[PDB]
Amino acid sequence: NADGTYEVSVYTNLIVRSNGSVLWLPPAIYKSACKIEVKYFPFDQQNCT
Amino acid sequence: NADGTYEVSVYTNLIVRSNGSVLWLPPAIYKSACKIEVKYFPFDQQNCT
Amino acid sequence: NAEEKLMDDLLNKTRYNNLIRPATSSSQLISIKLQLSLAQLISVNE
Amino acid sequence: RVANAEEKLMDDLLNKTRYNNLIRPATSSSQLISIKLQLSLAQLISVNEREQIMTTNVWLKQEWTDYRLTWNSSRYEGVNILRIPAKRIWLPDIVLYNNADGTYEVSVYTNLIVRSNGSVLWLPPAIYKSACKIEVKYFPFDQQNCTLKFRSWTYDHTEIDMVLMTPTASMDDFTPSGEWDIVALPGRRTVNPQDP
Amino acid sequence: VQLQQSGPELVRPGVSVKISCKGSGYTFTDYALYWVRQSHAKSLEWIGVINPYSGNTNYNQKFKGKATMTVDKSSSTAYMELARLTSDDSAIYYCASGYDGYPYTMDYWGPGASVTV
Amino acid sequence: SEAEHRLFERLFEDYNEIIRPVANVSDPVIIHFEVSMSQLVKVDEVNQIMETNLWLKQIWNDYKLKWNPSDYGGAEFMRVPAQKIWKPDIVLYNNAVGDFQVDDKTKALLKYTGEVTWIPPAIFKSSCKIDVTYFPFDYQNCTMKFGSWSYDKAKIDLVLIGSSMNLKDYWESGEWAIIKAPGYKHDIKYNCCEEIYPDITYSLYIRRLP
Amino acid sequence: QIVLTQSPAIMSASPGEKVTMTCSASSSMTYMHWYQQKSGTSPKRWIYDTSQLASGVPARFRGSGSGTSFSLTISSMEAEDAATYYCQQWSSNPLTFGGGTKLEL
Ligand SMILES: *[C@@H]1O[C@H](CO)[C@@H](O[C@@H]2O[C@H](CO)[C@@H](O[C@@H]3O[C@H](CO[C@H]4O[C@H](CO)[C@@H](O)[C@H](O)[C@@H]4O)[C@@H](O)[C@H](O[C@H]4O[C@H](CO)[C@@H](O)[C@H](O)[C@@H]4O)[C@@H]3O)[C@H](O)[C@H]2NC(C)=O)[C@H](O)[C@H]1NC(C)=O
Ligand SMILES: *[C@@H]1O[C@H](CO)[C@@H](O[C@@H]2O[C@H](CO)[C@@H](O[C@@H]3O[C@H](CO[C@H]4O[C@H](CO)[C@@H](O)[C@H](O)[C@@H]4O)[C@@H](O)[C@H](O[C@H]4O[C@H](CO)[C@@H](O)[C@H](O)[C@@H]4O)[C@@H]3O)[C@H](O)[C@H]2NC(C)=O)[C@H](O)[C@H]1NC(C)=O
Ligand SMILES: *[C@@H]1O[C@H](CO)[C@@H](O[C@@H]2O[C@H](CO)[C@@H](O[C@@H]3O[C@H](CO[C@H]4O[C@H](CO)[C@@H](O)[C@H](O)[C@@H]4O)[C@@H](O)[C@H](O[C@H]4O[C@H](CO)[C@@H](O)[C@H](O)[C@@H]4O)[C@@H]3O)[C@H](O)[C@H]2NC(C)=O)[C@H](O)[C@H]1NC(C)=O
Ligand SMILES: *[C@@H]1O[C@H](CO)[C@@H](O[C@@H]2O[C@H](CO)[C@@H](O[C@@H]3O[C@H](CO[C@H]4O[C@H](CO)[C@@H](O)[C@H](O)[C@@H]4O)[C@@H](O)[C@H](O[C@H]4O[C@H](CO)[C@@H](O)[C@H](O)[C@@H]4O)[C@@H]3O)[C@H](O)[C@H]2NC(C)=O)[C@H](O)[C@H]1NC(C)=O
Ligand SMILES: *[C@@H]1O[C@H](CO)[C@@H](O[C@@H]2O[C@H](CO)[C@@H](O[C@@H]3O[C@H](CO)[C@@H](O)[C@H](O)[C@@H]3O)[C@H](O)[C@H]2NC(C)=O)[C@H](O)[C@H]1NC(C)=O
Ligand SMILES: *[C@@H]1O[C@H](CO)[C@@H](O[C@@H]2O[C@H](CO)[C@@H](O[C@@H]3O[C@H](CO)[C@@H](O)[C@H](O)[C@@H]3O)[C@H](O)[C@H]2NC(C)=O)[C@H](O)[C@H]1NC(C)=O
Ligand SMILES: *[C@@H]1O[C@H](CO)[C@@H](O[C@@H]2O[C@H](CO)[C@@H](O[C@@H]3O[C@H](CO)[C@@H](O)[C@H](O)[C@@H]3O)[C@H](O)[C@H]2NC(C)=O)[C@H](O)[C@H]1NC(C)=O
Ligand SMILES: *[C@@H]1O[C@H](CO)[C@@H](O[C@@H]2O[C@H](CO)[C@@H](O)[C@H](O)[C@H]2NC(C)=O)[C@H](O)[C@H]1NC(C)=O
Ligand SMILES: CN1[C@@H]2CCC[C@H]1C[C@@H](Nc1ccccc1Br)C2
Ligand SMILES: CN1[C@@H]2CCC[C@H]1C[C@@H](Nc1ccccc1Br)C2
Ligand SMILES: *[C@@H]1O[C@H](CO)[C@@H](O)[C@H](O)[C@H]1NC(C)=O
Ligand SMILES: *[C@@H]1O[C@H](CO)[C@@H](O)[C@H](O)[C@H]1NC(C)=O
Ligand SMILES: *[C@@H]1O[C@H](CO)[C@@H](O)[C@H](O)[C@H]1NC(C)=O
Repeated sequence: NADGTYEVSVYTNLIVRSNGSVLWLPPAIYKSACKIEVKYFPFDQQNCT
Repeated sequence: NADGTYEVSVYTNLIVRSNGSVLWLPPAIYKSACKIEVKYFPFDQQNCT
Repeated sequence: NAEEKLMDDLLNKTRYNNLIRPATSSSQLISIKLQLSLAQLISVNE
Repeated sequence: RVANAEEKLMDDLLNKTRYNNLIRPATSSSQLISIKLQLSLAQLISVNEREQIMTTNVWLKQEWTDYRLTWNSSRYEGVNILRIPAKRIWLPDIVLYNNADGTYEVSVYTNLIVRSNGSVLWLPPAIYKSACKIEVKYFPFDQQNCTLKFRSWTYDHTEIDMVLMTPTASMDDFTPSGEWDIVALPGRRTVNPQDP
Repeated sequence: VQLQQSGPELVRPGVSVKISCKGSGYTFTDYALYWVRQSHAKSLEWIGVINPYSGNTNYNQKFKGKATMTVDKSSSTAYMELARLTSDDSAIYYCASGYDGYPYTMDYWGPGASVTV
Repeated sequence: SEAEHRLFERLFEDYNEIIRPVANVSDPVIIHFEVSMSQLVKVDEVNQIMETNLWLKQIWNDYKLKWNPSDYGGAEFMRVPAQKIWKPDIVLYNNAVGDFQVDDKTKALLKYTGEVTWIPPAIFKSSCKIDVTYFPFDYQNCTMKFGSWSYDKAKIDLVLIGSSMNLKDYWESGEWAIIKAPGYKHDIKYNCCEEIYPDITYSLYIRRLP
Repeated sequence: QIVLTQSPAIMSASPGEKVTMTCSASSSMTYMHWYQQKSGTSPKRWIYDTSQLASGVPARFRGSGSGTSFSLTISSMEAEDAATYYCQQWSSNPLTFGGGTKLEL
């Protein structure tokens, strides 16, 4: 990511069932940092991870 | 540094062994301030401490 | 458990204070040692 | 052990069984706490015309009366005034509504002055990014009417009054901006009839 | 390190009395002086504390309207004056100098003067 | 150590952190005040602002946090957090961006006689005016007005340590050169209030390398 | 505010015997000091911070306690250990001493 904030700054609540199975789905937008292949501009594919 | 950000970001967990050795490896971003030798341009070495 | 007994034994408020530097006596130098591991030069704004 | 007069008096006033900073000093039901306020300007640091944001550091002086914070002065070795941090006593939450940020929160928590008869006075420092509309028909030979609108978000007129003390804001500590020229600073107390 | 006090005194009831305490062998400031009485039943009580650098006093609430505690930075000597002496005050009076830090104890003790009323 | 642990346990058992540290009441605390500059980040001539990195050395006495070294293993110095001790509100008056409170996460230093030494760092955005009537062969004068915010002249009396500002650990800029930086003390009376307030004013006389 | 009470008032022991004295309080505290006065002379500082020893004190003694109960303990009784022991607290205004325990042979 481009910033220094790794963790989620929201911290909502999460669901646990009678099995003991715990499910967590936090809301998040992420500012990921990927390199740009800019050779065939603007007819280009982009790979970002 | 240019900002007032001295300390470390997130304060992760750390590893302590039985002989008293404590090892801590936290992630940190730093905005260091260094001087720019700009006599040569754009073919230049940069010493930043 | 085994992990919970040790965690409570070692870090106890009557015997541990996270505000005192571990020195067996006075004028003892805690030899800390460090090395840096760079990951990325994200901007070298001039 | 050995304590001051102020430590003994501080332990007596802000006692957990007797003082609570979330209930207002009303001796009975439907009693209006008459507070009074008076703004003192310090500097016009900037007026950004493109984003319609003026920036001013002002000193709003506001005082009221709290009947829980009274003490006999001669009993505690003689202490007329007494200074306490702002988070530990009751205060009305007067803020701006026409600010450019979302910062309707209260400003920085400097401590406040309470006297012997309970007259509680508070003057927090704040720079404010007020939002005013720019009359830009004449240029650069223009007047600008930019307003500041103070109001309590929590309480209302059925619970607190809000009395203006002087009609004009005091200009005595004012340092000149060099770009703008204030010509008058009138303040008014606005209330809508047929709308309590 | 020595503390020196006055001798025993015979004072009729209703007359104020004054005893002294003069310390030598250490720097007289940066310590603090405690005054402790002791009756004939060896049950001993506390009277007051003075700071000889500033003169700030704190009295016991039993003895607020009686005792007056002063110092003297010339000869490094403290003076204690008791008023309203009754028959229940014939006791042994000690001055005791201790450091004003968190031990908060009586590091040194005087010989003790005898007040018989 | 073991003796420092017992002294730290004894030291903060019952410590009110909002009572001012004097043995008497009418006695004012005396706060020795000195500022050091690390670097001059920028002075925006366009926005009329000034960004500096400052270290605010504040030294005052405290009658309650003194102990005997001979009964605690010869320990003389302690490090306590700034969240537990009393600490004064030194606020610069001519600020232009942001909050006024200095950040309290750094630690203090307790000598055995009560001398508390607290060095917080801060970025400060002063709002000095600058004249560009000569350009770029100009000198500029920018002031910073440090002072206590709520306490009178009869409760907090500021005293400068030096007669100037410590440029001893100053990172060089390469654009601006600091000629001198004096420091003065004033006792002024405002028209809000009936009581005298002290302050300390640091001037800065700089020149552009043209 | 806090009145101390010692137990027992008068006790005695033989040379080479374990001796236990108790000092009790009305409410709770954490740090309490112990003074020794002999016959005729002036008292001395003997134990501070509920467990520590003074300078000219032999290392046989041991003080311990917490809450509202404290105790002084003599492991090996000494021949010249005939004195009077007082317990005192400064943690509550005002400074109240103890009743006094007389230890004889
Ligand atoms: C978009 O961008 C991403 C990342 O930039 C691309 O991801 C790459 O994906 C390929 C495969 O999909 C990866 O290639 C694989 O690398 C493995 C790494 O090997 C390590 O170990 C050897 C020692 O043997 C070291 O020498 C080497 O340097 C590595 O440290 C290989 O092991 C893989 O081998 C494959 O075949 C063997 C069997 O022969 C299998 O066991 C393996 O699982 C594997 O399938 C293979 O070579 C590549 O590393 C990824 N990139 C990065 C940076 O990690 C995406 O492919 C790209 N998208 C498109 C469409 O191109
Ligand atoms: C990238 O940029 C950095 C920043 O400048 C360079 O780091 C500097 O490197 C030089 C040398 O490479 C250092 O200079 C050293 O100075 C020491 C004396 O300075 C101290 O003492 C004086 C008072 O006498 C103080 O005023 C001063 O502030 C210092 O406290 C010398 O002792 C050094 O000598 C070395 O060799 C002798 C043998 O002759 C030994 O006996 C010494 O022990 C020592 O090892 C040396 O001359 C300088 O301090 C560094 N820092 C700074 C901030 O300038 C990098 O070198 C540079 N790197 C590249 C690749 O360009
Ligand atoms: C700088 O800019 C600000 C705002 O941009 C100006 O402030 C306005 O000032 C005028 C007067 O100077 C204010 O007008 C007053 O409005 C009151 C309430 O309006 C009610 O009635 C109207 C219908 O008439 C409704 O639409 C409205 O919703 C309200 O219900 C009136 O009561 C006022 O009347 C006065 O006189 C009567 C008797 O005639 C008295 O009984 C009243 O008590 C009152 O004293 C008056 O009309 C206006 O509200 C202000 N705000 C706004 C947003 O416009 C400044 O004037 C300007 N500065 C300069 C120097 O021009
Ligand atoms: C950049 O801008 C700043 C401010 O805008 C200027 O700073 C001013 O500089 C002058 C000159 O030094 C200052 O005047 C000095 O004030 C000192 C303090 O006076 C106060 O304290 C005394 C205590 O007794 C009170 O009596 C008094 O009323 C004040 O409250 C004095 O000590 C100075 O006296 C010195 O100069 C006189 C001659 O004028 C000699 O006779 C004396 O012996 C002594 O040497 C002097 O009066 C002024 O206070 C500063 N302003 C502020 C706000 O602090 C910079 O000068 C300017 N830079 C340049 C290069 O001009
Ligand atoms: C308790 O545990 C049981 C089993 O451990 C859970 O049952 C499993 O529930 C999940 C989700 O509800 C099922 O996954 C779904 O499967 C369908 C199959 O077509 C697929 O289309 C869905 O997209 C989804 O993946 C799963 O099949 C089901 N059974 C097993 C054997 O895993 C159960 O939900 C748990 N909770 C409760 C309250 O019972
Ligand atoms: C006891 O403390 C000592 C350190 O004082 C520990 O011994 C050290 O352990 C580390 C981690 O295993 C060793 O680092 C390793 O060294 C090898 C050397 O080839 C290197 O290749 C590895 O990548 C790794 O860095 C270290 O060498 C070793 N020695 C010392 C003195 O540091 C030990 O782990 C602790 N615990 C026990 C049970 O001994
Ligand atoms: C008790 O409460 C009253 C008000 O409820 C306080 O009285 C007010 O005190 C201020 C400060 O001294 C007075 O302001 C001064 O008034 C003169 C009048 O000419 C003015 O020239 C000064 O510049 C200053 O502003 C104010 O008049 C006075 N009375 C009222 C009605 O506000 C009082 O301080 C409180 N404390 C005690 C101990 O009485
Ligand atoms: C606090 O200080 C003031 C003055 O610094 C003390 O007031 C003096 O007290 C002495 C002692 O009785 C009197 O003899 C003087 O007449 C007082 N007034 C002066 C010097 O103007 C005050 O007593 C101190 N506070 C305490 C609790 O002792
Ligand atoms: C609006 N929400 C989100 C998008 C899909 C519909 C619902 C359901 C939420 N699910 C969830 C959130 C927290 C913990 C566990 C679970 Br499951 C996620
Ligand atoms: C330099 N100071 C500050 C700015 C104005 C002039 C004087 C007066 C101070 N007094 C005060 C302190 C706390 C609460 C309310 C008040 Br008012 C506030
Ligand atoms: C810490 O140790 C003491 C005795 O060593 C013990 O009584 C106490 O319970 C311990 N703390 C915890 C949290 O268990
Ligand atoms: C006030 O504080 C004291 C502090 O000990 C407490 O005992 C008391 O209950 C409190 N309330 C009143 C009404 O005194
Ligand atoms: C304040 O206390 C004094 C004595 O302590 C008393 O005489 C006086 O009446 C008290 N004041 C009031 C208003 O009761």
